[PDB]
Amino acid sequence: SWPPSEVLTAVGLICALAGGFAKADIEMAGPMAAVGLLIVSYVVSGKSVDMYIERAGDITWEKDAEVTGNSPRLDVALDESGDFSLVEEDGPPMREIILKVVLMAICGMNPIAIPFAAGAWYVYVKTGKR
Repeated sequence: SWPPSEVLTAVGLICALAGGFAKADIEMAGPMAAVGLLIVSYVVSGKSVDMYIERAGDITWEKDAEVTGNSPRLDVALDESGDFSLVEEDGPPMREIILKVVLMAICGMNPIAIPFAAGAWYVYVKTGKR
């Protein structure tokens, strides 16, 4: 149950992780920069496939196809019916979810790596995956 759409979610998260290393973990990094990396890793990890699988295990959302006992899916899409497949229609606003991903991070720790990851995160969410 892992359509090619996985690549879009992979690249997004990977790009964020790459940004996480910006002026960090380079043997010249400060403690703060190291934290910057860890912050990015944390936020990215929360959106990993593994975490999505765990989410599916505890799925409660009636609108989410996974609730029917289907294998975890990434391929968010809008159907002809108007139904948003694998989207929490009854969940928090997408805007708040997108912001949350970024807001969880602290730019003060690494004014480079963090906002770089934020860029990648803004791209990631374009998949519609929450």
